[PDB]
Amino acid sequence: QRITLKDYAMRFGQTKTAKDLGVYPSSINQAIHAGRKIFLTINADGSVYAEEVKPFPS
Amino acid sequence: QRITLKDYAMRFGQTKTAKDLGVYPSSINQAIHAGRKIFLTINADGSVYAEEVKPFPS
Repeated sequence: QRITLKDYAMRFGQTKTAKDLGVYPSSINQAIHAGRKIFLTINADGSVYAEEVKPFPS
Repeated sequence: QRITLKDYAMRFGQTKTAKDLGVYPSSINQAIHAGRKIFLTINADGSVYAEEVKPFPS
């Protein structure tokens, strides 16, 4: 099902995570450290859909 | 049995790996990137024994 950003990066590595999410490695690293609740869905076509769940208001 | 340095760091994290090996995180990171063949034995008392296998001469 959905995979946490942290678990994904551990499994697939920082480079692949960054490229799959369209961001720089620093963005991945910072979001993991921040403890943001980010969940990744691996799509059949190899694309990866990342979303964040956070309290409102920010 | 023995665990690779890379797998250990993935499992236990960079901080714990560094402190268990008595080095700075940068030393762990550099050795993983270098692809050095480093193997860790988890001892019963919680100490961790790391050794490197490398061609001779260096």
